[PDB]
Amino acid sequence: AMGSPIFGYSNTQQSQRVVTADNLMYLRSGFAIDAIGTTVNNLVGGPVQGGVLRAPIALDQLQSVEVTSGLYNWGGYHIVAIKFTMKDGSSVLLGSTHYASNKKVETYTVPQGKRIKQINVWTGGWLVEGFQFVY
Repeated sequence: AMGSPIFGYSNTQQSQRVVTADNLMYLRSGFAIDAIGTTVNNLVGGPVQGGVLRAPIALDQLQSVEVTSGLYNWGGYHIVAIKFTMKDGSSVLLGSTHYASNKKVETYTVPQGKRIKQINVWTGGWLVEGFQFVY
């Protein structure tokens, strides 16, 4: 009712970012998810120097998410891919499903009438291990 569940894992360090009036979610990704934020300057995760910045997600138009996490081929357990499906049916896939094993796929629909106001991000300083929407 008050937020999404925690996708992925929650054993690393949680930071919190406020969604702006643009209602945008920014990510750095490559073979996995490196960082998550709400501006190009406040991303939480690995260092800018670690993946590369992608186009942001319009949270006001986000319908559902499909989050792939598992044993990363280069070590540990992290979120390796997120697929964002928008209200109009189009989707975008950031990260990759192909460089991890023992994989879990989490699906969740953004409830009707909710605005995503904060994003919680769990990161160990290298990759993203979990994230959560707050309404």
